[PDB]
Amino acid sequence: AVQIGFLLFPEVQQLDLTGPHDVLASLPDVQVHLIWKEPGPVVASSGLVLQATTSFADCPPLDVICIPGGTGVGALMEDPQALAFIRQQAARARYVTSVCTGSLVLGAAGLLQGKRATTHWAYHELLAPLGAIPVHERVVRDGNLLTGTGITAGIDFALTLAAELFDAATAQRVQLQLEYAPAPPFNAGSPDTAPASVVQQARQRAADSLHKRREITLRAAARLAA
Amino acid sequence: AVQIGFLLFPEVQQLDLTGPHDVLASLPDVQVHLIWKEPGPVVASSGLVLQATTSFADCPPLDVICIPGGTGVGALMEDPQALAFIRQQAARARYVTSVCTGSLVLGAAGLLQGKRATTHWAYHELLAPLGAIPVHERVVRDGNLLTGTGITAGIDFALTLAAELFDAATAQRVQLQLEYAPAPPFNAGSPDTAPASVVQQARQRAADSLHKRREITLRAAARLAA
Repeated sequence: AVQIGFLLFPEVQQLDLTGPHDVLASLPDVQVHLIWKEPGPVVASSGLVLQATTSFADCPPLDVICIPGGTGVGALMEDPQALAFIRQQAARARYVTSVCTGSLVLGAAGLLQGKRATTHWAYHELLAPLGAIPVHERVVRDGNLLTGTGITAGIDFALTLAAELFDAATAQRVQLQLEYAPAPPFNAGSPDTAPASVVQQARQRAADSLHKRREITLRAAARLAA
Repeated sequence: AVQIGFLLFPEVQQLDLTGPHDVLASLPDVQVHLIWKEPGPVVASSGLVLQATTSFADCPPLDVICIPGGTGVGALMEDPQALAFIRQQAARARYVTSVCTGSLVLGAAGLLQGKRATTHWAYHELLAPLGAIPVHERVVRDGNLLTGTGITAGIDFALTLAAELFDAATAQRVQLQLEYAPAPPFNAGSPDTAPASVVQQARQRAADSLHKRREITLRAAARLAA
């Protein structure tokens, strides 16, 4: 059975995780794990309560690891237990993936050094200090690393993973079973397509968070420099 | 505060719910409820454990009600307590919505009689016996009823609801904050675009479920005829 693991942490953006989870859980011969320091409740940034299924120590060797994003990324970037677990699993995983600001956690773990990667548009300037080559594309692959942008990036890249782990017909069947054919009613999902006034509002709303994450990123980079 | 409620039931397809939940929970002055017979754990069809936040009796009057789909829809179609709750809330709600096979629950509750509606492609033949005018479109509106197809239909229609409850700039801001710009790597999300061989596989995999739901639908229609 293919072993797929998601890191589940306080203040996660739950859709970053629950989207790819439902897609990948639809495949045959897959086991999906929700990983934290111990099994039990973990609260997402919206207040939704999820349940971790396994601890770091008990998690099996993973074929796929996925790091979601969210408000809670700042704490994770300085959590030595979580970063060590990610490094251990990434060493043998076939795929190391992230959604949105989850790539900043991969960066803090040292896994983006010299690698092409993306992250959420408002935090993209934090990739270079973590050693990455920043790329402004929705899905960026570099070897076995796959970083994606957008709250539903993991739905789309989960179909890619399905095709590579199984075959294209299997990925197509899952897409059809889920009737997955999105059609957003607005075209404001990128700073390059949204109205300038909307970009301004979104930027100011993110400013305090970006400021705090600049400080965290510099401490995380100092640890990588040692 | 706008009151938004999702029905959370055993064997729900969790993404049908968790997608619109994360979008709508991002709006100001909204309270989101996960409703079942009592607060506590509810297991989705994938094994993911969610937590209902309120009972039927304690739920406030809702401005928006959303019925997700999933395997568990068959039991709900013959659950008189759940159907009565849905009817009560739909009477005063500004919007009555569903995702995927959730529209079959609205049908069992009598809320599709004479109304245009859609549902999951493999179960679409069950709409007419529940009194609906079946429509093969991804989002179908009829008055204050909005039925959508696809595991992520609620993400897209949540942006529509945001624009109507607030304004277009608010919907655009949420889309940008979430960097929501999907781009599926395959084009098999409809029986009209998927390869015929994939459609066949998906149809045979759904056949036992469709057979059981034909039986349930006929009993539900008999109750509406009384």
